[PDB]
Amino acid sequence: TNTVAAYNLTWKSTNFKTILEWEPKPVNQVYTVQISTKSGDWKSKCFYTTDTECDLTDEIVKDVKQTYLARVFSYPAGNEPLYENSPEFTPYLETNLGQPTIQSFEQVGTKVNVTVEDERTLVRRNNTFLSLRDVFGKDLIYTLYYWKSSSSGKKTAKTNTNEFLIDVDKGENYCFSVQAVIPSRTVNRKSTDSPVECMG
Amino acid sequence: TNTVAAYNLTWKSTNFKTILEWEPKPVNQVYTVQISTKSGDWKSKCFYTTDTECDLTDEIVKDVKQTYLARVFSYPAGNEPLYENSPEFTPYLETNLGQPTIQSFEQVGTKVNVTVEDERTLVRRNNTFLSLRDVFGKDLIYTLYYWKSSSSGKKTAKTNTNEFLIDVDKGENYCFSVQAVIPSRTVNRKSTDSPVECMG
Amino acid sequence: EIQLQQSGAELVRPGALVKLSCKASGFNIKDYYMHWVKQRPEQGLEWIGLIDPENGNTIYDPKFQGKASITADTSSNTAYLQLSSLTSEDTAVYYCARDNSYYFDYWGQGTTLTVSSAKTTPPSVYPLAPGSAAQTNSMVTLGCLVKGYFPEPVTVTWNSGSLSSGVHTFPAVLQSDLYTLSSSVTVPSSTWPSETVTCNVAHPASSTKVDKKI
Amino acid sequence: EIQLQQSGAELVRPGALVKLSCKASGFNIKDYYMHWVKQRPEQGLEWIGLIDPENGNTIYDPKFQGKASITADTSSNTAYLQLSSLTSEDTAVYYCARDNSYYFDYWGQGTTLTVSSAKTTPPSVYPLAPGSAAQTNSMVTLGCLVKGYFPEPVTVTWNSGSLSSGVHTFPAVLQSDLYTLSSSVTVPSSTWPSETVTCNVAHPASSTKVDKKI
Amino acid sequence: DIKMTQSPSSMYASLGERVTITCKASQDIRKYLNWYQQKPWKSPKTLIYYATSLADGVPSRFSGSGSGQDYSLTISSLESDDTATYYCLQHGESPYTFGGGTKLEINRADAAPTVSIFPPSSEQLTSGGASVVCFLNNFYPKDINVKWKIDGSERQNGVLNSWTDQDSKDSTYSMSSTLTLTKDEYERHNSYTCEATHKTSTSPIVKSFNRNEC
Amino acid sequence: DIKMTQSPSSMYASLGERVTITCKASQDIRKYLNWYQQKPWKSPKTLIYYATSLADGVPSRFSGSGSGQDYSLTISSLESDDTATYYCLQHGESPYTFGGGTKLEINRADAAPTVSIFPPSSEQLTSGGASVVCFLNNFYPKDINVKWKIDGSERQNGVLNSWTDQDSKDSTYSMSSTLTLTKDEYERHNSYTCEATHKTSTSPIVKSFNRNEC
Repeated sequence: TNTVAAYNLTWKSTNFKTILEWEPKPVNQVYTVQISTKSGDWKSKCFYTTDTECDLTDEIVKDVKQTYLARVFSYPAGNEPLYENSPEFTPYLETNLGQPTIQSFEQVGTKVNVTVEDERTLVRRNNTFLSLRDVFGKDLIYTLYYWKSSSSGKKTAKTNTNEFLIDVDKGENYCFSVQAVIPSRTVNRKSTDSPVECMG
Repeated sequence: TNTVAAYNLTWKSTNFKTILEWEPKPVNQVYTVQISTKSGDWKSKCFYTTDTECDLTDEIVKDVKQTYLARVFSYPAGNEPLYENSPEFTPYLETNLGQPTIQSFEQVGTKVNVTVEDERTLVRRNNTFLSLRDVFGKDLIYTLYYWKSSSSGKKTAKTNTNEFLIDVDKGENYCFSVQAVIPSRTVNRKSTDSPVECMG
Repeated sequence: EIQLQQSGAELVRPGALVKLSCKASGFNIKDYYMHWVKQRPEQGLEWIGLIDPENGNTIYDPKFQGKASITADTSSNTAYLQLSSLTSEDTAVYYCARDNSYYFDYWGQGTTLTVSSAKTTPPSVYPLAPGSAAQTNSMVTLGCLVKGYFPEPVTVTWNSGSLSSGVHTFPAVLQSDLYTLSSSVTVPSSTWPSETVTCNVAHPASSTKVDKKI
Repeated sequence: EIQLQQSGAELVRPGALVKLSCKASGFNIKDYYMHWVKQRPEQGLEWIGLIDPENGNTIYDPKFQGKASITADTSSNTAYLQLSSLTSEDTAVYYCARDNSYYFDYWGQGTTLTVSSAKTTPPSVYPLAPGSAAQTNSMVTLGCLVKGYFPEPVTVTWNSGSLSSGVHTFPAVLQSDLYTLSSSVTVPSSTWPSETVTCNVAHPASSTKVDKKI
Repeated sequence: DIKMTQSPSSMYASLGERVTITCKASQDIRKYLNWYQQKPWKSPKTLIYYATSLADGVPSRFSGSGSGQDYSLTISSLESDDTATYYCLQHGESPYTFGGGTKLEINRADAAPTVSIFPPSSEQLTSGGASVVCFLNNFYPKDINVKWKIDGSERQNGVLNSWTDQDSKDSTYSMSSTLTLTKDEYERHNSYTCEATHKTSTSPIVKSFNRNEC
Repeated sequence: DIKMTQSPSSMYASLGERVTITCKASQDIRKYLNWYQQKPWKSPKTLIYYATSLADGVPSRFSGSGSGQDYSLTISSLESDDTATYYCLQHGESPYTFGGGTKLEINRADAAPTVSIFPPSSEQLTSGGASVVCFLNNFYPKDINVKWKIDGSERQNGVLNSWTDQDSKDSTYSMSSTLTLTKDEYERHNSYTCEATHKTSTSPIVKSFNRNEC
């Protein structure tokens, strides 16, 4: 017979929503995906499909800090199957970070209270969806870049909560841009800078 | 001829002591009474009497759970009899329960052991008269209302034996009163309340 | 055969006093002990007191003494429960039961006492027929939207209770003294408009029964 | 595994401009915030400014605006800081750090920037062996006299850093444009000339490395 | 005066599983303990009486053990119509005390809500306001986030939500979301759609309609 | 803009002793304080970050407390390799300000300087100049007076001095005195010796040699 194995197993995830994509497109063949944690009871998930993607979220979400292994078994379509192994994945350290949003911002006197929207993730503790701030905790610093219309040179402000309390120059136009950071990580550390917003 | 049949056949009974009173008073005529269980071999008991009452106890007590049926034949006094039937009687469910009596009572520590007299009944198992409690068993609850002279608001306690062990306040006057309730019934469920009695 | 009846709804002004009733049917209350049990919203059952219609005796939970008084009219086979010096804290559902000595063997449906000043407000029943057959099931989901009423409750039934299987009445929600409840019967596509599906809404606190054909 | 590289030396003529470098190794500078910190001689640390190699953004301490510019080439993983309008006030040591958000977890050793006119002048190393067994310790003291070199610095080590313990390197001392440092190791009498003791001097500003065996 | 202590307040169990609810009284109650079940919006039903007697047609899987101060109800094979609240009521002497009760929620196989959206009945529009209802029936877990978006991301508030109780037959939950704009804002826009995030899917459960009465 | 004021400037304590360095910020910095140790000629090492976290293998004996504007670092059992300079660095919003730093010097058991004298290397002589080096190693107090005498009392000037920093292992100090006569004056005389006045002894520490290349 002849049903090629798989190549280009690529984990793809943002906010813990994970999907394993592979190659090549099925040529008179189906694939079945088996994922387990680190070294283990391999769980078959997406059975005999013909898609080159397998949404493994519900699995990875059971424990974002776990390193998951997966493999695709190349099956002959129509009238010891070979399989390829996926590279390891540690959700907590590799799911990219969605681009942040400035949820709101009102002056609390001499200062401007800027707030970041606490994204919800698919990750679920108990019968509940834990926010992005629920998964990470103190290990999630938001980095603010603000400045005033007047000139190019900017100012920063770190935070590991969701609001900022900056002081700003009376009667001035200030723009904003928030970016997430996962200190603990050695690699997929940042988020895309959020859409710049200005006052008056 | 002319001899009137009966009307007003009433079963009258307390603690299974059953008597059938009826009408009219005999006007130059004698009645004879036939009693059987539920639809059966009739047994005559009150021969050509002139009383408008027949003590059928000996009969009903042989089986208090049965439903007895009876009739009164009207025979012409002096020188196909007419008859009228009695309603059905089911001893266990319609005999009135005699007024209860607190038999005695003496403090047993921080409480006051109260007790009800275990009345005797005509019911005769073996060559013995069974008590009220011997006949009904756990199907006889005694309701005790007690309350302290001082106030108007009462208190209650249930028991399906003959004594209560009610705590009471140190140095106070408490009156008592108790009622018999056959829970199994749907009608003559309660007895009259026992003469109120007080402590110190 | 046997049965206990209650007022269903009752709105009362704070301070005033009220007399719920519970009519007995198919048994004589002078042969049993009538009880009264309250129950407040997010809370469990609470015993108010009892009464022995026979030799007119009553017993009360301490917590209610003075606040309550159970009375019974042995002619009309009715037990009563009059509350007083009313505060919002009396807003709850009152059941009257029947004690055969071993257990409470018959409960009246509940009376829903609401102590408030806000006035009565009959509901507004708006039907919810699809804007076009929905892609969810083979069968279709209709709905009735009871809104702007007060005080509780509103009994929402479909085809006068015949149509029962696919029902889902959702509990009221306060929004400016008035609630909004909502019901949704789900019937086969093959049975509507082929057949008739009416949601009939009852709002007892105002003797209103609205019948909507969707 | 992780590491930041620095020019180490850097003689420059006043008025001129200069771009020092910080080579990253073991991580990707676009995941981090690069920082540059100045430090004059008899003074503590001063923060120049940062750069978020990611979305090419920078932030500077007002004191340095217009004097400096931080730039990064995300290919070669290198951050840069270019001064300008150089005054003597600039002769300092520059360190580049690595902000992980909670702290500067890594530092490039320092680049000793010197703003002068005077010319580079490699060191003259001279051994200092005892004219006779020193009477001071049971063990003996060997020295190295690094003289006439400019600009700073000259890292002095013994046996290419092996013989570490009794080492004393005394700070540079100007004497007409040139410095004079010195270093004196103390080894046991039983190890010299029995064994070899070589003082190795490195003057990075003029790519010289001298090795005097004493 | 004589306190009952029932444990646990709430408890989730899967079908066929066995469960034990408990009641401890602060003194020998002499088996005058009764267990009551209350289905939502229902008068209570008498499960077990006199500590261990099964009552008026109760299933054989119900059983209770006890003596004095320790009492326990146990359901052997937990089933659908057991999602209810259970109370123990001691009725040995005044006052009669119900325990704090416990709510059994049945744990069962996951399920996706089947959605439904209904546009403002013209009838309602005659009044001045408008309520779009989103029905999210038969789902499980009870957990669910719903988002109303009028003309894209511009989502809203002015929404009311209400869940039902575990169905007694399939052990699932239905919801009901209602956004209530007036004819004004209703007509201002065209796209109306609610999103249901529930972990039966990884991508929103969206359902929309457009106000095109043209 | 947001000023940090660290106290004290310098501070001498002794082994085992406890110390507390302090930094007050001109406004709530939200625990964005980090303490840094800088041993001489060394990149800074991050001791505590985020007000109270011990970092990258920092000894347990270091700790810091703080909230708002008040922060303080406390070394519990002062040890030898503590002799360094500490800075606190606020980094919660631009610009990042290092406080001014505090220099910790270890107080310890007095000690006598082991002296060594070195005559001009025949190698340096070729140049035509001469440098006699006197090493005054491992002494405490850092306080010391060194005298160079060329043929009796006729002492001199044209001598350079330089000290080390408190040793990170014995807490003492070394010195270096270098008289730089040219070959001329060098050969003009024969007696060469230095005078060490330190109160470890009451009498001068003298170390001499004669230029007797005969």
